[PDB]
Amino acid sequence: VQLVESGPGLVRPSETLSLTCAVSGDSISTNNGWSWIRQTPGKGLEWIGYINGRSGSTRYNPSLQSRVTISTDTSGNQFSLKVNSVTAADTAKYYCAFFWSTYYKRFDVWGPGVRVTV
Amino acid sequence: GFLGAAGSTMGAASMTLTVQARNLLSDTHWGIKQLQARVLAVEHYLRDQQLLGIWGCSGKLICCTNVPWNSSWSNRNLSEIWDNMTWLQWDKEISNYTQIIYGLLEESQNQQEKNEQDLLELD
Amino acid sequence: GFLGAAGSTMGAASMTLTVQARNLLSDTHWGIKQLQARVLAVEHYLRDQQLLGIWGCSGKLICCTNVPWNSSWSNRNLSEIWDNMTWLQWDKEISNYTQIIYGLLEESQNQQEKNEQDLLELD
Amino acid sequence: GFLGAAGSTMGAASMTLTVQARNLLSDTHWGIKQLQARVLAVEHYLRDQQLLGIWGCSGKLICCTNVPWNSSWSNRNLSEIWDNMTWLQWDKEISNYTQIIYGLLEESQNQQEKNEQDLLELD
Amino acid sequence: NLWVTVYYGVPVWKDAETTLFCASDHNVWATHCCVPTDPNPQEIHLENVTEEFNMWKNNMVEQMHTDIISLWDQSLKPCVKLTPLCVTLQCTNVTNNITDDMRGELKNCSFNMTTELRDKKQKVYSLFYRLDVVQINKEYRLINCNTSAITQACPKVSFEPIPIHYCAPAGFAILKCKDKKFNGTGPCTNVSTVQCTHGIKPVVSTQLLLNGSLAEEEVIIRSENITNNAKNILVQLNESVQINCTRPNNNTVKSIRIGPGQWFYYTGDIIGDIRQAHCNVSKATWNETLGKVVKQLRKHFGNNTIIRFANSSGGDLEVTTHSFNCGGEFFYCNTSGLFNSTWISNDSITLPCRIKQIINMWQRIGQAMYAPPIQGVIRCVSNITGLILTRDGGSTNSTTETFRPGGGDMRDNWRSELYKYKVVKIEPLGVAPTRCKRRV
Ligand SMILES: *[C@@H]1O[C@H](CO)[C@@H](O[C@@H]2O[C@H](CO)[C@@H](O[C@@H]3O[C@H](CO[C@H]4O[C@H](CO)[C@@H](O)[C@H](O)[C@@H]4O)[C@@H](O)[C@H](O[C@H]4O[C@H](CO)[C@@H](O)[C@H](O)[C@@H]4O)[C@@H]3O)[C@H](O)[C@H]2NC(C)=O)[C@H](O)[C@H]1NC(C)=O
Ligand SMILES: *[C@@H]1O[C@H](CO)[C@@H](O[C@@H]2O[C@H](CO)[C@@H](O)[C@H](O)[C@H]2NC(C)=O)[C@H](O)[C@H]1NC(C)=O
Ligand SMILES: *[C@@H]1O[C@H](CO)[C@@H](O[C@@H]2O[C@H](CO)[C@@H](O)[C@H](O)[C@H]2NC(C)=O)[C@H](O)[C@H]1NC(C)=O
Ligand SMILES: *[C@@H]1O[C@H](CO)[C@@H](O[C@@H]2O[C@H](CO)[C@@H](O)[C@H](O)[C@H]2NC(C)=O)[C@H](O)[C@H]1NC(C)=O
Ligand SMILES: *[C@@H]1O[C@H](CO)[C@@H](O)[C@H](O)[C@H]1NC(C)=O
Ligand SMILES: *[C@@H]1O[C@H](CO)[C@@H](O)[C@H](O)[C@H]1NC(C)=O
Ligand SMILES: *[C@@H]1O[C@H](CO)[C@@H](O)[C@H](O)[C@H]1NC(C)=O
Ligand SMILES: *[C@@H]1O[C@H](CO)[C@@H](O)[C@H](O)[C@H]1NC(C)=O
Ligand SMILES: *[C@@H]1O[C@H](CO)[C@@H](O)[C@H](O)[C@H]1NC(C)=O
Ligand SMILES: *[C@@H]1O[C@H](CO)[C@@H](O)[C@H](O)[C@H]1NC(C)=O
Ligand SMILES: *[C@@H]1O[C@H](CO)[C@@H](O)[C@H](O)[C@H]1NC(C)=O
Ligand SMILES: *[C@@H]1O[C@H](CO)[C@@H](O)[C@H](O)[C@H]1NC(C)=O
Ligand SMILES: *[C@@H]1O[C@H](CO)[C@@H](O)[C@H](O)[C@H]1NC(C)=O
Ligand SMILES: *[C@@H]1O[C@H](CO)[C@@H](O)[C@H](O)[C@H]1NC(C)=O
Ligand SMILES: *[C@@H]1O[C@H](CO)[C@@H](O)[C@H](O)[C@H]1NC(C)=O
Ligand SMILES: *[C@@H]1O[C@H](CO)[C@@H](O)[C@H](O)[C@H]1NC(C)=O
Ligand SMILES: *[C@@H]1O[C@H](CO)[C@@H](O)[C@H](O)[C@H]1NC(C)=O
Ligand SMILES: *[C@@H]1O[C@H](CO)[C@@H](O)[C@H](O)[C@H]1NC(C)=O
Ligand SMILES: *[C@@H]1O[C@H](CO)[C@@H](O)[C@H](O)[C@H]1NC(C)=O
Ligand SMILES: *[C@@H]1O[C@H](CO)[C@@H](O)[C@H](O)[C@H]1NC(C)=O
Ligand SMILES: *[C@@H]1O[C@H](CO)[C@@H](O)[C@H](O)[C@H]1NC(C)=O
Ligand SMILES: *[C@@H]1O[C@H](CO)[C@@H](O)[C@H](O)[C@H]1NC(C)=O
Ligand SMILES: *[C@@H]1O[C@H](CO)[C@@H](O)[C@H](O)[C@H]1NC(C)=O
Ligand SMILES: *[C@@H]1O[C@H](CO)[C@@H](O)[C@H](O)[C@H]1NC(C)=O
Ligand SMILES: *[C@@H]1O[C@H](CO)[C@@H](O)[C@H](O)[C@H]1NC(C)=O
Repeated sequence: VQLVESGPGLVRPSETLSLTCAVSGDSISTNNGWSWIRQTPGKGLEWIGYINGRSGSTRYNPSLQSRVTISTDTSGNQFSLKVNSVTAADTAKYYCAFFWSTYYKRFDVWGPGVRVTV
Repeated sequence: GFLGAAGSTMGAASMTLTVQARNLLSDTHWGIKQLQARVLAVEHYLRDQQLLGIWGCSGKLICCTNVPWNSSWSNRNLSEIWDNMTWLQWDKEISNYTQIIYGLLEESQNQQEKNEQDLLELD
Repeated sequence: GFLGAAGSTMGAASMTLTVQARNLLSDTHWGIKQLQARVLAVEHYLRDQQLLGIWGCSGKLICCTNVPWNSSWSNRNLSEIWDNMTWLQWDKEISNYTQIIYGLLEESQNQQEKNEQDLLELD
Repeated sequence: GFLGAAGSTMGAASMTLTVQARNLLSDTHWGIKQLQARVLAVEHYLRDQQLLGIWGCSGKLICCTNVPWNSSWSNRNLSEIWDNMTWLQWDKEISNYTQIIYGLLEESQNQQEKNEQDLLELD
Repeated sequence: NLWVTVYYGVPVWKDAETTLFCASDHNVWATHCCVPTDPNPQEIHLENVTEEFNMWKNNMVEQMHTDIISLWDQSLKPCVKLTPLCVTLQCTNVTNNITDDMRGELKNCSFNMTTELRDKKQKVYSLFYRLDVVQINKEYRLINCNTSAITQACPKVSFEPIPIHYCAPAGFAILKCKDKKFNGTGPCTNVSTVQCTHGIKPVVSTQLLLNGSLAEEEVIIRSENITNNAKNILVQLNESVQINCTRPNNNTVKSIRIGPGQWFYYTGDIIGDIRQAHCNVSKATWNETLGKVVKQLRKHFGNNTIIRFANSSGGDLEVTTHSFNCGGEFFYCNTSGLFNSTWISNDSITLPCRIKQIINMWQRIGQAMYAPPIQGVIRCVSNITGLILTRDGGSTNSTTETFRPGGGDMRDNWRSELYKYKVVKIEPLGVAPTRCKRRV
């Protein structure tokens, strides 16, 4: 699998974030562990959350959870992150990643990431 | 006592499951006939226990599962089934679907096991 | 070894329950007598397993229940029973209450199931 | 169908364990021989169930325990075992350690029961 | 790193010995194998499974043998005992209208027999084959009198073989080898799991095997140790050879009462000039299917050696001849007319036969049975589907080897059909490392 991040890096303090990642090599609908992580000078790596591509359910970092949602559109093998109450503190490099963790196997796939300034 | 609830409604009769459960275990020619009978009682007991284990139910008289109820098996109310019907009537009502339901119960448990192979929470 | 704990105190003896469990399972007239013996051993094994099922202790060697201990069954210090008695002595002391206790364990499990059926997630 | 997974890799084969379990419980001299065969089928079934009980895996087709894997029993990549090998091949590779592993599984469960006697919530 | 994970229902097995039961679709076989068979039984092909088979160590053969012996002993259990007939007989030769081929074969005997009342006797006259009667010192006795009691087989009980399917009990499985050229020993790569074997018809015979399965591609020669002269050779043909057997005279069956509720049957009289029993095989067909065997033998012994066939070496009638049950009658045919050729790189063959009624079956001493006579003229047609051959010892010599019809055990007749089946036990537990740990 190959992961490519996208979306605008120029965000006003009054609007939302919308980042859509492309997935190539497998389907979103057949897997789990699709997730977002961000990197900022104040915090090396902060998990955001992941989505189950088979069931559509999600899990979020409790500290971010109150303002964040993750969803998919499997017809184009894409998924996205949306944050509503976006502020200066949310400036970070955002990454698209695939986390595979099962009894018989472990691996990650990371995209190159994008930068967002608020 | 044993089968005392046979004429009771399903709801009322579900409270006597234990007494029924407890009554399942309790001249060459004659001796063979009796061994035949004892072995079979054991085999039947074990088959029911195995099915419950396969379906994910073990050590329970009442066990819930994830298989949806089909209106095609029986289109009735909860109040109708539990308050105005006995288990004998119910057993006849859906005897046509016994194997269908059992097949589905097994499939549901197998999916559950597959989901448990993930270390990821799957949320 | 098997029954090596027979002279041990109840506390110490309980440290080795598995050894006592693993030793429960293994000419026309001779053949029938042997089948008699084997079938019977199976029936006894299953009978005890069924009770553990009924009492809500399936699959365990040690199980906690909700039945209070009665001072009329045996009034001794907790440390007296566990440190200064063997299991054989204990069995003799309360042999008259065996069925009473078993009856209460069954009622307790039935009540627990009734509480589970409530769905307000409260006893 | 039954044993259709015999040539499958361990990973794939493990997807269908129920089919292999549900197929385990299906003139004077002839009559005695048949009773002996039925009794053995039951005794073997129960022996395996007892071990799962002792190891703390009762009621499960797949069970995770705390006994670590020894590199001397087999030293292969986890992916090598699950993707490039069948269960028949694996069973032959480690048949030498079967009894060692079983012994360790029993010891582990005994330690777990001792830890449950703690009441400090085991930490 | 990794922890043990326990799996139950693991698809593995090991070689095992168990008790099989039979099933089938006044016949002994049908009475015993009372369990019905499935229409359209299914089998499961096991893709990518290589298994090792050994037909010479197969215990399905041993069980089949043992169970067959039991059926015979149980079937004869309630039948009339003939102890009262072990008396001195006065016998003369039948010389009336007897051809030369049969001269001396029949003895016309008489004796003073009991009736249902203990104080009365009757004079009984009957015909016997010479093979059943021996001279005392003319005075004769039945051949079995100095060894054991004899039981009359019940005339209403049929031993005619029907297909029998052997089935495994729960917890066991039968693996079948489908490799086309499989010779009974070693690895097999096209295998499948079945619950029951195909039907096997339990025909009991000696030198030639009758009504079995055929090879599909070529004649297949199977042996335990091909260079060992102490071992037999089982040859499975890919074409059948038809053999037509007969007892040409019209025999008349008569009966007397021996005791209360007990009747004895005997041949009263034979109508017509007396001619010998015999079996025919097409000569051309027999020669063609012999040449096919020779070609396969050359593969093991060399295509520059000489393969010769010769008759049996000697021994008891039951060994040296081709024995079979035709219409219920017991025939012992001379195969020297078949095994007489040398192979170096229309008409029928007629085999004369002899018939006897006192039979020591299954190579046992005592426990004899008397085969009741059959009314009328007997005719049957059978398929030769295989041979049992032995090599005549030897050494390098002049590199000519001789194959003779073998004697053989009755087990060899079952081994030839069960060669593709193996019984294994299923062992559901196993362990393997994974990344999980007990949750808490
Ligand atoms: C190798 O395989 C062949 C083929 O299966 C066997 O040949 C058969 O052998 C049996 C037993 O001897 C024969 O059965 C007898 O059939 C008689 C009727 O024959 C006519 O009707 C049939 C109808 O199917 C025609 O095919 C046939 O040509 C005739 O027109 C019955 O009358 C016989 O009954 C006897 O037993 C009963 C028992 O209840 C008594 O009441 C009777 O009075 C009588 O004694 C009997 O059923 C069968 O017909 C043969 N088939 C063929 C095609 O010939 C070989 O025997 C077998 N080889 C070996 C070594 O076993
Ligand atoms: C003896 O051999 C003949 C063939 O030479 C067998 O008869 C054939 O059996 C096949 C079975 O698939 C049929 O398709 C053919 O039509 C049959 N041929 C004829 C001419 O009828 C016969 O069944 C064999 N006998 C025994 C007892 O096995
Ligand atoms: C075996 O073959 C012989 C011939 O070699 C058969 O005997 C002949 O039968 C015909 C009638 O069909 C008579 O006209 C001839 O005279 C007979 N020949 C001899 C030498 O007697 C015999 O019937 C065949 N037997 C079987 C069982 O097929
Ligand atoms: C065994 O007997 C059968 C008959 O039951 C013989 O078969 C017949 O042979 C004649 C030629 O003589 C043909 O015209 C018929 O069509 C054949 N009938 C059948 C049903 O096949 C057979 O040849 C005899 N076999 C031997 C070895 O003698
Ligand atoms: C039979 O029906 C009556 C209806 O009034 C009910 O009160 C009674 O409990 C029923 N009997 C049983 C055994 O449930
Ligand atoms: C069960 O429900 C499905 C729809 O999910 C329907 O197609 C089917 O006919 C129902 N009943 C049976 C017996 O199949
Ligand atoms: C299915 O139900 C019909 C009545 O609607 C009944 O006649 C039939 O026998 C039933 N079939 C089975 C397998 O129970
Ligand atoms: C027997 O009693 C003594 C008392 O000092 C104790 O130390 C010993 O362990 C006891 N034996 C067993 C088997 O418990
Ligand atoms: C159990 O305790 C109660 C008091 O709570 C007493 O009445 C009863 O008799 C006791 N049980 C027995 C067997 O004595
Ligand atoms: C009750 O227990 C005592 C021992 O404490 C015993 O002597 C008595 O026989 C028992 N009662 C009955 C009915 O067995
Ligand atoms: C046999 O190996 C092939 C390899 O491509 C695989 O696709 C097939 O599923 C295997 N058979 C079984 C029963 O696993
Ligand atoms: C298991 O691991 C121990 C170290 O913990 C080692 O000494 C031992 O040899 C290994 N293998 C076996 C079979 O005990
Ligand atoms: C140990 O493994 C070797 C190699 O597979 C085998 O030859 C030997 O018999 C095995 N020993 C035991 C006790 O299984
Ligand atoms: C009967 O046959 C035997 C054959 O050995 C012969 O010795 C004897 O003389 C014959 N008896 C009569 C009366 O022909
Ligand atoms: C039968 O008995 C008579 C005397 O009643 C005797 O003369 C005759 O020889 C005996 N015959 C036989 C064959 O035993
Ligand atoms: C019975 O008599 C025959 C013929 O003389 C002889 O060959 C056989 O050995 C004798 N049997 C016994 C047990 O003496
Ligand atoms: C196994 O069966 C297939 C047909 O399904 C055939 O092509 C292949 O040659 C067979 N393998 C052997 C060893 O006969
Ligand atoms: C034939 O028999 C030989 C032993 O004589 C054995 O090695 C070989 O595996 C067997 N099978 C085939 C198909 O040749
Ligand atoms: C038997 O095998 C030979 C091999 O040379 C072949 O010519 C013949 O046609 C085969 N017969 C049958 C019925 O397959
Ligand atoms: C085959 O037979 C020869 C005798 O000629 C013997 O030396 C050889 O060991 C036998 N083969 C086997 C595998 O036993
Ligand atoms: C004869 O034997 C030789 C070995 O010496 C072998 O190569 C050849 O294929 C065999 N068959 C024929 C027809 O030559
Ligand atoms: C084998 O044939 C010869 C004649 O070549 C004959 O003397 C011998 O008795 C025959 N063998 C048997 C067992 O009949
Ligand atoms: C078989 O036939 C030959 C013909 O030469 C004869 O010499 C031999 O004695 C016969 N053998 C038997 C057992 O009938
Ligand atoms: C064997 O064949 C020869 C002719 O080559 C013949 O003279 C002899 O009688 C035959 N043997 C038998 C037992 O028929
Ligand atoms: C078999 O027939 C052929 C003619 O097709 C003949 O040349 C050959 O010699 C015959 N077989 C024997 C053993 O004589």
